[PDB]
Amino acid sequence: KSQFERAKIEYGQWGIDVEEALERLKQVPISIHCWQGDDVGGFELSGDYPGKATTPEELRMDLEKALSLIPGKHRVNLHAIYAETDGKVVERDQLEPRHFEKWVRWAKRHGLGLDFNPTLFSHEKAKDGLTLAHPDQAIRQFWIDHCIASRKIGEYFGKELETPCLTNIWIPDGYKDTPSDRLTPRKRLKESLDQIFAAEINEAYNLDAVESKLFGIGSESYVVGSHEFYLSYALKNDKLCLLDTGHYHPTETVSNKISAMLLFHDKLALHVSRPVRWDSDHVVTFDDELREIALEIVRNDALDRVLIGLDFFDASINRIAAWTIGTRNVIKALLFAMLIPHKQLKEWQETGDYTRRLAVLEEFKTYPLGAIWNEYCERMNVPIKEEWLKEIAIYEKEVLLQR
Amino acid sequence: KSQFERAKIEYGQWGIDVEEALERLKQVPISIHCWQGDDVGGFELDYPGKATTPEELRMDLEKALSLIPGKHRVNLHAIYAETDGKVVERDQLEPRHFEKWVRWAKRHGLGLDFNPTLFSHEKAKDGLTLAHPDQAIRQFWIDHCIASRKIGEYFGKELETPCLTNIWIPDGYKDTPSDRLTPRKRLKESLDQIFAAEINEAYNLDAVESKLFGIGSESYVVGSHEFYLSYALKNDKLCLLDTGHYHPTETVSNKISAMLLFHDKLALHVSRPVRWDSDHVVTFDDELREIALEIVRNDALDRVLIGLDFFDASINRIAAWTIGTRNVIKALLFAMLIPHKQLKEWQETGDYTRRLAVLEEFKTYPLGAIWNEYCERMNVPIKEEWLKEIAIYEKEVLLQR
Ligand SMILES: [Mn+2]
Ligand SMILES: [Mn+2]
Ligand SMILES: [Mn+2]
Ligand SMILES: [Mn+2]
Repeated sequence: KSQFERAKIEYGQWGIDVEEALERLKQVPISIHCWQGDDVGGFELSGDYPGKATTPEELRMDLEKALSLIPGKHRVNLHAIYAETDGKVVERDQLEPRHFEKWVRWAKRHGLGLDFNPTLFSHEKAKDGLTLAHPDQAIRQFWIDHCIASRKIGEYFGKELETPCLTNIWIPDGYKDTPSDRLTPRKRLKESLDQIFAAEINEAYNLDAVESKLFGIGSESYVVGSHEFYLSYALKNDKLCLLDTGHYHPTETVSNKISAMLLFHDKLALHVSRPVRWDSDHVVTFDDELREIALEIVRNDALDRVLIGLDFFDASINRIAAWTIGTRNVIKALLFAMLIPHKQLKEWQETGDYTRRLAVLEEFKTYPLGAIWNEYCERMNVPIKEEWLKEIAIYEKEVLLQR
Repeated sequence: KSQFERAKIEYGQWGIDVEEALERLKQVPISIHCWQGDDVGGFELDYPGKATTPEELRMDLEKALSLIPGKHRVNLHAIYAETDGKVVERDQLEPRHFEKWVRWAKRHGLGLDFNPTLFSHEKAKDGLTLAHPDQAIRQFWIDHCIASRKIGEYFGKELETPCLTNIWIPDGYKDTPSDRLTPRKRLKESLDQIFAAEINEAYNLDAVESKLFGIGSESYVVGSHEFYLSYALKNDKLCLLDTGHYHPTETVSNKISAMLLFHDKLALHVSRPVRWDSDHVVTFDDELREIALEIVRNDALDRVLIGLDFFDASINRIAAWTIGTRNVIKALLFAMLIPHKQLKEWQETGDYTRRLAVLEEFKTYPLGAIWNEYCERMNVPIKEEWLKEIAIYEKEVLLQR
């Protein structure tokens, strides 16, 4: 109120225009993933926290509860196993725009954008833990086909919703133990991708992303689609790199990659999740790396160029909370990065005044961000501070515990 | 030796042709670095008997080469110019300053690889170089790098084997930076300039080398992995992968096959990192073997330009080159003697059991016997006998300095 007004001049002494940051913050959309809501079940025909969603309509209502507690206007990220086959078995190579018709009517209803993923796991045709890179041509051909279907589905979304859909390819391909050939399976991956992307699609409707991973449970020794593979591949073929913050080496940092991608790519894509010693997929927290990512997005004038998304899955807590704690933190960090004096911070590093650059970065860690954040929440009709938690408790009592 | 002959039979049982491997191995050159010899001192205007002159450095190089089987290459740094009387600025370096290097190389059947020197200099005092905010600095280093590209050219013309000019810069910041992008933009502008004039690839090839961090550069490094990997991809240059230069538990091994899909050629420095880019003499370890396997089994023996990059001053410096280069040849050898065909086929077919047993069993196959034969056909001392040469040499020459 005036708690907010005194906070406002503290930033104004630096020439930081907070009113302006709040307009700019209003418009950045976070793509939130639907898989959190039903523990990555999907709707495919053929001891955790209670109350997950188990039907398409339960999942939608849940997405709305979370959105109603998160400020701004955002997007929903779908997986192909979220198809509504209408009680028919439809093979993955056969999924079609009319299978996601309900999702699109619902997105249009709420002003959501929509993003997409082919699903290449939990399937008969993926038991050997190889896929687009399986030695068999009929397996490889099945998954190529499905990725081509998803490309069409994504175009569908962009067509219908008037906003580019990002279709991202992730594969689980690898070997648990030491490989005796690293070159051939990657070669097949290249061929499998050359095919998947054979046909142009208007960039206004769809964009293609590839996401690497360093290792999985069951692919601990070697993953086919690696950081260097997808980097070279994306650059050569004008695709987007999707970076997941849980997908790298120990100590390995995504914030250090962003400025280097920005030099050779018009756009890139982000999945923010929290790794605790593996791609554990913990809920995102307002931590140093999260802020350091935000810093890079803002300093580098990259808000139209970094497509921000969430990737996490905690079933040990309330799932609607996961979504809300996740997104609020990533918004907080953008806000924080928006409230940094980059102009003087940058001149100090140009001039080598490392003393002030250290001093002031340090001192902004206690600048009154809560006060700005709180007001932003109030203007955007969501609960300030820990209040959103009352709303999850009602919803858990009335709705979620009844399932 | 019959001993060899029994070994030969054990490998042949799998279909592996030892004699063919030996003839293959003899063919591969390893780029040996000069800076081991004088502690990266250079000639520009701790264990005793490091070299203090070009002739000493050469004698030492010769002695080392005579304890290593094969016919190899030498890697020079710009600070190793022979400038006769004068002081020459690094932006004024010309081929005439490496004439004596080339005359010696040709005589000895060696190739010469090359590196501009972007460190220990007034103009690199701030720890930025090509990405310095100041034009005059960047400009000066651009010229040095351009001057170096011509010297690589001169080398390759003179030695009828292409020269690898590698660029490595120290640029980064000690503590958390407030702009990670524009220094990288400046490096980009800079290399564009450096590579602007075209040189024939029969004489010279350009490479670029990233690093994660260095002392005084812990927090951020302008020339990062992603940066150079993108750059060499846009402008048809080489990536140089230094095994000492990546995150904890990150292997260069896993990168080789990803990269071969997209570049004709690729360069490596091998050196042992012990918890940082510490540049320890190369050992015959897990990582080395996994690297060797990757080159041999991917057919990249002509596509991967192998070099050394360590600096250990706590032991005999001749010994350093020889242990080091001998393990990288040892490891290539071991990789040629592995039954890839049936191993590839077991993985293709599901039999991961046989894949594991057999990689494992080959860890006891009789490598030594073959290696020993190889050293004798190549007229270098076998096993440890090479210490004696070293010890005679330490006395007669090393210690009268
Ligand atoms: Mn992901
Ligand atoms: Mn993940
Ligand atoms: Mn190196
Ligand atoms: Mn190193």
